[PDB]
Amino acid sequence: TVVATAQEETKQAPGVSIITAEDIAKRPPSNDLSQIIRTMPGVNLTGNSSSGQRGNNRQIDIRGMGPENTLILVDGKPVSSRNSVRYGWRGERDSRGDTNWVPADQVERIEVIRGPAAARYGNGAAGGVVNIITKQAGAETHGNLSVYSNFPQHKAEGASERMSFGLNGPLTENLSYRVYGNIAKTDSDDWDINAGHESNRTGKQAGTLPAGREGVRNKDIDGLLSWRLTPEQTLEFEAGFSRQGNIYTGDTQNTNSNNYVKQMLGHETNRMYRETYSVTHRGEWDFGSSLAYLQYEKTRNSRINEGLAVGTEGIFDPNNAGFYTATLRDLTAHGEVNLPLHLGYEQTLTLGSEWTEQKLDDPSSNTQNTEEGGSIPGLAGKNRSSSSSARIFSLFAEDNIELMPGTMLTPGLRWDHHDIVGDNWSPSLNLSHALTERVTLKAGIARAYKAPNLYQLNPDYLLYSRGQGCYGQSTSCYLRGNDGLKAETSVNKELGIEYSHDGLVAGLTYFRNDYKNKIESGLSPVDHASGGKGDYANAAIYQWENVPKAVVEGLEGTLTLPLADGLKWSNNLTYMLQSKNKETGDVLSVTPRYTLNSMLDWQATDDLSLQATVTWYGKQKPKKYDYHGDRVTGSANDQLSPYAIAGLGGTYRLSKNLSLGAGVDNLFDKRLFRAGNAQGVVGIDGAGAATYNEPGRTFYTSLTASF
Repeated sequence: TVVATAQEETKQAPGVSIITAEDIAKRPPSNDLSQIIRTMPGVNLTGNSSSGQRGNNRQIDIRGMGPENTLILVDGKPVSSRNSVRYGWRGERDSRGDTNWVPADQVERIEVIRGPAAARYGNGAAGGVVNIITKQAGAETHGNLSVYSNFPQHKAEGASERMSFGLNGPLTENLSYRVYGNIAKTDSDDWDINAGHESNRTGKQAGTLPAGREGVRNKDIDGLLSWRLTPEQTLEFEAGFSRQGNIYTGDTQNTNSNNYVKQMLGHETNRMYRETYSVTHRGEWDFGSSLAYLQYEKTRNSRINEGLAVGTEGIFDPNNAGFYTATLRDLTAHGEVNLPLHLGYEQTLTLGSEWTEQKLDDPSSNTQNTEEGGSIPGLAGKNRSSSSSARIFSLFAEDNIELMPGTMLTPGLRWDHHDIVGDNWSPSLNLSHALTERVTLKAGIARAYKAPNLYQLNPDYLLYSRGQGCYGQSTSCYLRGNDGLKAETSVNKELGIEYSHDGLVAGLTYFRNDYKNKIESGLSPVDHASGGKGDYANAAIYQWENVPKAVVEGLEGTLTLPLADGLKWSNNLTYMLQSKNKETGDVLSVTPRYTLNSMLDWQATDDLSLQATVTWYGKQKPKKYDYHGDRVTGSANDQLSPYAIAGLGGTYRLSKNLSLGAGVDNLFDKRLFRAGNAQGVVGIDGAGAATYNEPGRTFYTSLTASF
């Protein structure tokens, strides 16, 4: 018996779930993998912002920490592409997230690491980590061709189709390849899907609509070559090219319109190019193991020009038609060695480092002039730089120690130096303790780290308001980036007990995060500008600021029953006890109060597999207060009732080479419609928690040819 690395040991911690390729095949998503990831315990499909802005662009949220705090990996390497899309006043981004980069049918598995076992992954892992692992080459040449198509009951809702392929195996003696390609379309919902369901709209804004889901068109291709240089050294080269164009269906920040909007309904209004290049060295040695990689990610965000303020705010700019391009260049270097240490206790020490650079060039975001609200000393009113960057060097040590058989202790320390923010120390401890052969106690506590994002950190990043979004006042203000921000830290702990024997599993876990210095728009003026025009002159100057304390707290439960040899009933239950910003007393992240996922899995024959699913969501309650900090009144208090979603499907194995699947999601056709943002603006009432579309009954087919 030799001990696994701390990285691998802590994948059995209470806060880890694994989604397999088999799981994905039985219950396939339309396109974005968030659809299947979201059904793990402690995981929500949530908007980026509590405002409800861009509220249909829902993403993976871990334990109510918000999708910003979900670090997404592909084959262990970070995806930062959504950082090319401007972060607004309310933490809103016009971005679908980073779970759409890999086609579902070329995924081997997905590792969902929540809470204390995630902290080790460093910057961005305060909520957790989602690591998408691709299917890799073997010793024979293998390959596949996978098609999926779905069929909404209601034609106003967007259909999806998808075709992908894999091919891999040995070219020469030392040389092997793996390639995948993928073509996909999730159509947008129709412009008027939410008509009849919208928030009350008056005057100039009469006839406006909050938008349904934005469509997407994917083109993805990857190529990996794996070169066995010696018996102890493998070198991998990998390139990836992914293109995502939208299909625009009327989405604007505040759900207002103009004719430039109406004109672009059904068109491409944003397109994302992601280019990835990585070189990876793996060593298998007499003493242990080695892994080192370099990844360069180039993200290009091309979209139609919008305004930052004054009623060109968050909508296509009719005076400045055309597109701009923001470019993100993200370079990540990593090295580590793994050391089985024999004497004393048989443990495994991991020693490593990491370096990252992020360069952002965004010509649209830093362009707010100071004509109206007055000039701000130290900030040029015009021609401010597009460019921003930050760097983080990291050291770490982790040790996985068998204290005595059945008991493992996993301490780890990560140190990080951010070139602007300064140093961070992230202590880590996870452990597992067998109480009997059937029952285990597992605990964890660690301090995760999230660096400020480049919009929050940039003193050239300026937003302006005539008064509507100003906290504690109704007169005009500025919101300014702040390069002396502290980084966010979160002390995340979990305690879990689990019974496990002959496929019966019963478990319960408690979690709590003490979330420190969450970066958010300031509450009090730190200055006032000078000059400007009329009543707007001498605007208050707010900054991006660190919120002292926030908390989330809840329970994750699991119950898996073997009803018969070919029949399994799997259940998870998550219950949210707290999610609060302790400064404003407001909500941190809007999640269902609970989520109960149930699956009935029947191996009906050798070649036939049938599945039933039910998911019960609890109540959703919106923000209590507006941008001013004042108590919200009217339909901005609206809450979503609890509801369920049921599904059925199967897979038929024609042979070892061909499988087909069919089924239906949302069997009882429960639909919800986006009515607006949380709170209103002039002419447009709020909609509270009614900020997204739940799709109705949707039939599906799939076919996988493989060898």
